Amino acid sequence: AKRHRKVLRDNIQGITKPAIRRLARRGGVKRISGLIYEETRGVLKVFLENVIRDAVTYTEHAKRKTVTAMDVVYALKRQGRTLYGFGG
Amino acid sequence: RYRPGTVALREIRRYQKSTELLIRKLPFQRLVREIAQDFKTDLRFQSSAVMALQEASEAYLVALFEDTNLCAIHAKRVTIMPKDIQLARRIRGER
Amino acid sequence: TRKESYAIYVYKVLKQVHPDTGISSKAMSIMNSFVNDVFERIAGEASRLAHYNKRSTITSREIQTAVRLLLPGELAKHAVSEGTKAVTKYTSA
Amino acid sequence: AKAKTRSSRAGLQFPVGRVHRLLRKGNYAERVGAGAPVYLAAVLEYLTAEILELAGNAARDNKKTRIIPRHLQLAVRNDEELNKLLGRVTIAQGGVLPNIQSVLLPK
Amino acid sequence: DLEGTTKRFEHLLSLSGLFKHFIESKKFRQVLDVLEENQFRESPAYVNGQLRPYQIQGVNWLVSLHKNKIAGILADEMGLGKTLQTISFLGYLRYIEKIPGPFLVIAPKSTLNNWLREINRWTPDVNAFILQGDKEERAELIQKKLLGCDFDVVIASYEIIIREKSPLKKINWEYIIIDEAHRIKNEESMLSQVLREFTSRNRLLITGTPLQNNLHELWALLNFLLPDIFSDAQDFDDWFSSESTEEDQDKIVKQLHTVLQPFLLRRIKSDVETSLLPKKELNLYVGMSSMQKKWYKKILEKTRLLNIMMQLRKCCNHPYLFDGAEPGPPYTTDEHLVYNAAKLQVLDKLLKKLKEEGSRVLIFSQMSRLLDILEDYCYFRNYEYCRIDGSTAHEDRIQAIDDYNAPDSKKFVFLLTTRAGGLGINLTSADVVVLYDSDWNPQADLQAMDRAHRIGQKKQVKVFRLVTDNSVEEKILERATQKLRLDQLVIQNRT
Ligand SMILES: Nc1ncnc2c1ncn2[C@@H]1O[C@H](COP(=O)(O)OP(=O)(O)O)[C@@H](O)[C@H]1O
Ligand SMILES: [Mg+2]
Repeated sequence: AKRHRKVLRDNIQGITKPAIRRLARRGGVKRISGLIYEETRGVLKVFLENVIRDAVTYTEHAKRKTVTAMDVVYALKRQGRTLYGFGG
Repeated sequence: RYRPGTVALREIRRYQKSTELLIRKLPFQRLVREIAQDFKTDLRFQSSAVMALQEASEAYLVALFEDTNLCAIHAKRVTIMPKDIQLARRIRGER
Repeated sequence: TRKESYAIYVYKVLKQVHPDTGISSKAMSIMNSFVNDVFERIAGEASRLAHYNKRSTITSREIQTAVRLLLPGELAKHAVSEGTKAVTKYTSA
Repeated sequence: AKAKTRSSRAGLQFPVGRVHRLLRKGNYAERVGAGAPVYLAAVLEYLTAEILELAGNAARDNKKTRIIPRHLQLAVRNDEELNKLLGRVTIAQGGVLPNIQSVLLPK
Repeated sequence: DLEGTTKRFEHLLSLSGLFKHFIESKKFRQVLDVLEENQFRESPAYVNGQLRPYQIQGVNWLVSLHKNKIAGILADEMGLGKTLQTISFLGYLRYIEKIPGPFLVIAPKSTLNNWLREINRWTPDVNAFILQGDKEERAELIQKKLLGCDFDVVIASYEIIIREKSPLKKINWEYIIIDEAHRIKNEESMLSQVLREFTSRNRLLITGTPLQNNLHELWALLNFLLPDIFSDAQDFDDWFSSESTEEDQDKIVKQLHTVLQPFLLRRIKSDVETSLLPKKELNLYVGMSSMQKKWYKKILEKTRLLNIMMQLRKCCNHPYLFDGAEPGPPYTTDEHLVYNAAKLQVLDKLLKKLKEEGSRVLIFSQMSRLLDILEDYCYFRNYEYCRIDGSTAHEDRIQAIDDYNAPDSKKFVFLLTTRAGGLGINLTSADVVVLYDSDWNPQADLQAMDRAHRIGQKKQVKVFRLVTDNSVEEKILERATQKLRLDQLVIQNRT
């Protein structure tokens, strides 16, 4: 009874609890509550949504089908978070 | 064994020295593809593009966690909570 | 192919300042991106500055003014002094 | 006659012909002066020298003879003026500046 | 260096030196410009045991190649005893030549221990010091044994040699051997890249399928054994006149017949009555279903609908894989599943026709997700089945194969995947397999049908291959066919 794909895991939960804790430590915190994980997942999802939306807009304007690193840099700079290192 | 907080300060020292990536590579890359599925079907992604996305995401989350920690310390605490992170985002003109 | 870089000029300035060190490729790319970003900032500010004054010429005056507007504090002063030094030496020679 | 470059006769190292070319074919203004490329090259050279010297200082402070993005990050964030100028940039693979809040330390 | 380098040249010219292209074109030109002016027939038992007659001359061929000091690849077919014919040669060095060790036993992870089992059964009192295990037990084993310089036979897997390179890089070697060498077919593959730096006198490669994808892969094997001799593919690929098809009158191929004569030794399973039974095939053509006919047209004309060519192979296999083609919720497993699969409609009837005959079918399918559809279809028909596909541990695999290879066993259909691990798995207690989906590499399906056709098979084994009609599968099969037929014109006329 498993011809369908009943087995699957959500993608946002791939951002593991210890990964959240590693980010938190590099930030410099000492104790983390239990709901920081869910809230962080939500915040990261929203940020990625915005940036990827702008990048995809650039790529589809250029009449392409690949999102280039330079297009991502353009989208990120437009959001106002200029990134040094990936060209441009 | 160790008194509480010792390993925490040790890990802060560990992770403020390093410059590596903190989120796993493939889980983040899969998340990026899945979240980019809806805007337009059949998009390709090159490794440099995904790496730039991960760099931006990590920097954003690290700065956010610094702001959250400062909020928590302001309220006479040491644990961070969703109240703290919500205040930090909404005071930065994001929420 | 044939992509312009600034890398050789950055390396020349490095070998002038610290004549025993080097630059990794990632650092060189970062430095090139920094130079391009600051160049486009200065040029855009100068363009807007000339457009505000019904002027149709970029010149050293508003290049200097854009430098003064963007660079903060001591950076602006030192950069302006060096720019004037270079331009006067160029015109004299 | 023999040709000598504007970079050389200006005393600089950064290119002046390339800067003039970009200013012209960059849609910044209709017509471009003849001292602006020199001034811009001088300013770019000054900023490059400043940040490179700080980065080299940090690199030797860590007993290394090659500047890396970590040293760039460290120099930029430790100098306050460059920190304000580059406040909104994120140097990739730069890490973070070490900092632990005083309250968090044990008694 | 040059003493062997020169001596090999005229020796090539000695035994049917009909090459006349790269022996002189090759900076060895000035080296040969100087010379431009011009046995164990008794099944010997130094290694314990008797050697069956056709196995000896291979060893002497290795001995002759050693006595001439040139590397060679043997091409014994699967199940023919390459293991014995390998260690016998090392015994020759230890006994006749008195040169015991060091040597490598680079082999797949599955067969790491297996050779040592066979090593002792014909040649005890041997220095076999397998390097395998976790990060630790391997580590201290390096100093005492690998750095102890007290071995003759070293066993290590593909993954190991790319990990413990630094120890083995230092150690000088006489010979290095690699079993199932075809993993060295991409000359830029990192394992092939590493082996370039291993110091050795000559190398031995064991294979049964040298030519699988192109003829370019052969030179990569040749670039390994004798890098000086070949050292290039332009003189090998293009010079061979576009695989010698559009510009040949059966003459340049005749040249290559004897060109790579003293390097390979491929002996047929026909000359030995081991299986003693030829195989059978069908290429039954399936009228494409109705709902599939909708999808195939839909895919063409413009959900992750990328990599179109394989997408059409999904439609040619089963539309239920497209997430939505099957009827919506609730989900039932009934005959409606059978209708929407052109192959399964044909396959269903044939699955019935062998049930009464006591046959047990061995389905080999691509796209392991395809197995799930067959698995539930198997569940619907109340059939005895077990599954061994990828992501199933070997202990699960061995108990699963026991259920099929049991005395008075009862499993009818036993699912696998076209790869299904190494050759080792024994499926000789069976009579029918089904290649539900074809593959780009015919050799990739050659050995899969050899899973049933392996040694000990008495009754006739029947092999199927479903082919979609007027679709992508039509061109894939001929692509496999010409690549398959390329093997015969190149190899299958030497021995
Ligand atoms: N002369 C012989 N006498 C008895 N058994 C033999 C002889 N030669 C080979 N064998 C057996 O036949 C088997 C064939 O295995 P082989 O095909 O060499 O394994 P692999 O394919 O992993 O190299 C060996 O396990 C060996 O025990
Ligand atoms: Mg074998």
